[PDB]
Amino acid sequence: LVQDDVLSSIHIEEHEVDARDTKLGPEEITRDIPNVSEEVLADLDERGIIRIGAEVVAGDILVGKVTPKGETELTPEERLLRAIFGEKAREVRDTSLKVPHGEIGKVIGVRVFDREEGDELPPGVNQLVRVYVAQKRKITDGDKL
Amino acid sequence: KLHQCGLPKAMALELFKPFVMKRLVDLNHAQNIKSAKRMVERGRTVVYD
Amino acid sequence: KIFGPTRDWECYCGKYKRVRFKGIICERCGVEVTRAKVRRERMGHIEL
Amino acid sequence: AEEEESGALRFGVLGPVRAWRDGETLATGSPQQRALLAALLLREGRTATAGELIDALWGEEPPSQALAAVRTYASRLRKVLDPGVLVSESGGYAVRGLAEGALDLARAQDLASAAEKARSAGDLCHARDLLRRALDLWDGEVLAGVPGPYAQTQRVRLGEWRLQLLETRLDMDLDQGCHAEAVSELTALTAAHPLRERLRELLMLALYRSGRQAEALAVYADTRRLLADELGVDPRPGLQELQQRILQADPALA
Amino acid sequence: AEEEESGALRFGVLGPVRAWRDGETLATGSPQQRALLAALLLREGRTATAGELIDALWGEEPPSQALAAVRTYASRLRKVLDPGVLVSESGGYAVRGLAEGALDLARAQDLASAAEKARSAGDLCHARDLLRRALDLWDGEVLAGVPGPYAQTQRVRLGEWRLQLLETRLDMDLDQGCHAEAVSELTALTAAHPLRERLRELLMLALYRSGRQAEALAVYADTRRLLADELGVDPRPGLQELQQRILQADPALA
Amino acid sequence: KLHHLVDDKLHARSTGPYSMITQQPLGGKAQFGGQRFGEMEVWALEAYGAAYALQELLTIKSDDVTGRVKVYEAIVKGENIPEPGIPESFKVLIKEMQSLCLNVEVLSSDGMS
Amino acid sequence: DRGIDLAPRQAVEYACEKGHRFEMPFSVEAEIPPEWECKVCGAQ
Amino acid sequence: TDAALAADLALPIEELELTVRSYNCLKREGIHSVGELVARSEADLLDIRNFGAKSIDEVKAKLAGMGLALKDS
Amino acid sequence: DSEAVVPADAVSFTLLQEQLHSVLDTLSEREAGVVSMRFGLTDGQPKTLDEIGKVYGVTRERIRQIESKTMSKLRHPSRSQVLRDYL
Amino acid sequence: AVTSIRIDGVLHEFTTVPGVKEDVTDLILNIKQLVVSSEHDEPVVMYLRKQGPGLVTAADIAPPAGVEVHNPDLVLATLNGKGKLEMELTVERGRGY
Ligand SMILES: [Zn+2]
Repeated sequence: LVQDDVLSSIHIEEHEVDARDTKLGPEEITRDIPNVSEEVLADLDERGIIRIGAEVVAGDILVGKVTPKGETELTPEERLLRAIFGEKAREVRDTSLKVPHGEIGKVIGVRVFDREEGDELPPGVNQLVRVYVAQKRKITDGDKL
Repeated sequence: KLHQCGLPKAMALELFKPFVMKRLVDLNHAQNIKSAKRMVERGRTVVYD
Repeated sequence: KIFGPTRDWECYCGKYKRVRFKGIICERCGVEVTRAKVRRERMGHIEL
Repeated sequence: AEEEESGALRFGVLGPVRAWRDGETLATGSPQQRALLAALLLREGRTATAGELIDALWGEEPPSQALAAVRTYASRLRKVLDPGVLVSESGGYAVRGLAEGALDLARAQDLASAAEKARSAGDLCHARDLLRRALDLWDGEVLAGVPGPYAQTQRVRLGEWRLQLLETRLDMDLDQGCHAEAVSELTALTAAHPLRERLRELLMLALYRSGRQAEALAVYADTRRLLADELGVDPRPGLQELQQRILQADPALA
Repeated sequence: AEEEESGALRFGVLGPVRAWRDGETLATGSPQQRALLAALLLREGRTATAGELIDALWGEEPPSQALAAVRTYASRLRKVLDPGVLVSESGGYAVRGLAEGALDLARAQDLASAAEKARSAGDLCHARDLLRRALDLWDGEVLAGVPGPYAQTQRVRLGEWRLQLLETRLDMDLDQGCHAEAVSELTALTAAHPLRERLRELLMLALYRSGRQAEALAVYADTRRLLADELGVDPRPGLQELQQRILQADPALA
Repeated sequence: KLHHLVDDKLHARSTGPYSMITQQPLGGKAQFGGQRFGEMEVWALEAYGAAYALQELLTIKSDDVTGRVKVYEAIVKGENIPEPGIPESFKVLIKEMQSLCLNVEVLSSDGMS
Repeated sequence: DRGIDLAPRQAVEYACEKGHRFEMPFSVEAEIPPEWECKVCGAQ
Repeated sequence: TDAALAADLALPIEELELTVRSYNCLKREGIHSVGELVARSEADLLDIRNFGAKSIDEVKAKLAGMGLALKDS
Repeated sequence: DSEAVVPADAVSFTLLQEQLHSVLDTLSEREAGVVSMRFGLTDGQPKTLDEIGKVYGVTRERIRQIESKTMSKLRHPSRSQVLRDYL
Repeated sequence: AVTSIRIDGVLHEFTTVPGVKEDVTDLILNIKQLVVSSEHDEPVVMYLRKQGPGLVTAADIAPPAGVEVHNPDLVLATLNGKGKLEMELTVERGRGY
């Protein structure tokens, strides 16, 4: 019942985030995520979207959203470290939509709603993205039958 | 046995996370606490050992 | 001014941003520079 | 000169910061004024608050009544620049209305992205021309003579980014077959940069494919001696691996 | 002499550093300010700050009046040169208003690029003439009487560049069949520079091409014993391939 | 095959988001919340007579703004667990009783607090 | 918080019309205000 | 003296402080430690290309300063 | 709530505090001293090149050059893995 | 057994190939019953190309030298007039599941 694909099911989960216009500035859906390695953002699109059919696991970057800025109070230790490595001029914050813990799936669809286009959006937000991840769950221990 | 219970890998890894970080630092599989946390979140095989 | 600073070691008028000179009364607004958790313990009152 | 559009306003940050209106230079002003202009520019027209601008220009110890100093710096910018190019939003300033190619940093970013795309596409001449255009942007050290911890951070970041640009450029030069100029300029750079290991590995692979061996291993021995004297550790294993594969006279590189 | 424009200011750094106006040299003066002028000239118009100038010129330990000494050297050059050539920007000193072809290094680089384009286009004689004119601009030793560690680094860089230009001109001359002067030049430089192995490889190619064989093998044995005595690697696969092609009497090389 | 899938039931937490009105952890699987140690659980631990495990499950593993950080530091650095402090919910109870015009004051052996 | 020196403090005495006297801690570099709100009754 | 022998086997070739010729000759063959050269016999380093008798004498004097000797010597 | 201090963040900050002093002690005493007098650390306010040139008594160029040398040494990848992941 | 495939115009096993009545997951199910023998220890790429209406089966596949299909009657999918199927089935050797 595992090898012959008898008791298995496709489970599709939708998960969304929206880039809004807060008081400090507009949230941006961008690829240039700060303080992260290049291999993490390898599967993102030019505008910061995970590609269709890209296998994704827990903790991975789905859509790259950065907050515009935050009250900055760098500690002298972090200031000295910043001098050695250098940091982004923007000083944006990592609030991108990640995969929840213990989730594995294949991205089967992304829906983007833009305020600049004809799409209608709730007040405040500038754009919105929804990602569907689909996993073919086989039968395992603890599954109730 | 009567005194045993079977915890899953992910659940036991999440419960014992700081102990796993300390042991990873002690067994020099991670340079520091941040690297140990990154290895625990990534879920490598040495973390499970 | 009554319930303590909502920030950490800051005050209302924007002056006294650092941590070094903690525990002082700002002359502009009266906000004592201290931790934000003081707002969990500091109360006021209403005169009827 | 082919992109000199009428009414186009050009800004220079990759070297000494400057303003150019249709070809004529503008008096930027005091070094702190120049650093404020650079801080407002590098955010790609994002609104920076006055307190954050103070933190970028001066750091941890500002004088008490010197918010009006930033106010008069912004007023002097609006004197020098257009009334509408610098806008005031939420108590801060933002340099808006900038077209494409106006900022040299954005031009360098686009040129580097195009070079990477042509590397992915395998085009050597096009990416070589793109990097030649990129290297003709900055003049001298970046952010010359400006104070501030933000200015220092941008200086060191852009210097490191220029270092990786030179590394990729000259790795491509060794890929295409430019021996002489690469050997000469990397000798100059490693004379300027004594402890940069990547440039010294580039010297090793360049001299291994250029017919010169004695000064290569002399530089390598000096590298190990200086790295042991100044740090007390061992160099990176890739350098030792490439030196070992050089020692066995592998014809793959030749 | 055909490009001697009236009022044109030219500079020479490929040999002793000098300034010429209408064919008449200018009083450069002290070697220290000569080194400063060379440091400003060798950046190809890129701005240089005062602090990096001090670090390049005086090395690691400047005395207590470095900034004022650099300032008075720049002032002496301001009386010596045109006021509009030497400018002060962002706390640094730069050389502007430089005409095309006035600088010997820039002219040599342009002639080298034109020679490379002609070689890619097949015009060997035009490339040879252009880079011969470029090589005629070297006035003996590079940076004569120019102190400072940066002066040594620039001397090494320009000497390596000149040696590589001589090397490529020599291979072009061997391909053109003008081996008579090439043999003498190669022998003179190998007496001057035994360390270069590519130059000795071109010498071996000339020896095999002109028609004598046994003394060419003596030259190869001399290179092998020098390599074994000083450094001790086996001969490189390119050199061994050339040697075995010479021993097999390859008609393609002849 | 029922929809009580094991991939959705399983949830674990060592340290995650904390609530705001009281500083205990919040609840739920999606928000990385902790299991509830209700009143009957506390009765069971008193019936065992394990004062220390009950105290650390009530004061260390929740409801202490400074105990949790110190215990995490002690586990990471390998040293022994620090002594538990005072739960925050008791302080919130004292503050809410004080604003109903009740002079609820703690007393030590020597005097007040 | 380990090794930090507080800005020097002076306790300035304020008295209201109703007789309430209280001390407020201010910095030495600070400008002392002649007017304050009474902690006891809220008066001048 | 066992710790001293371990230290004399453990240090890299760069502390051996001889000329670049024999150092390059031994590094080409893959020898990077003093103990690796000690474990090799005499015919092992007289089979090295471009390794003359002066190189052998210099190496022998070098290890003689350190107090240890070759294998089968 | 966002004002709640994350235990992992505080542990990382404390480990950064312990590691930065160790990597400073890895360097020479004089270089570590001038770095700690130049970029915050021991003393909250960061003293400028001018403000430290009286207690130590050299030129602006010498102190600037040794500061640049310390920055280049700390930028070398050997002393980077102990602090790169600390951000 | 077949261990991986690649359908042209398909990025994941939850799409539908334009012009077949069976979705890609049903294609996975039909491929999983295809019994094969591979002499090569390394994986081998087999090719299945079909254009136009018809019934694509295991007899329509192209087995390389050393790799043989053994049930050519196994139906794989159906194609209407605008159907076009191109798969590159990777076959490997092993034991068990
Ligand atoms: Zn205030």
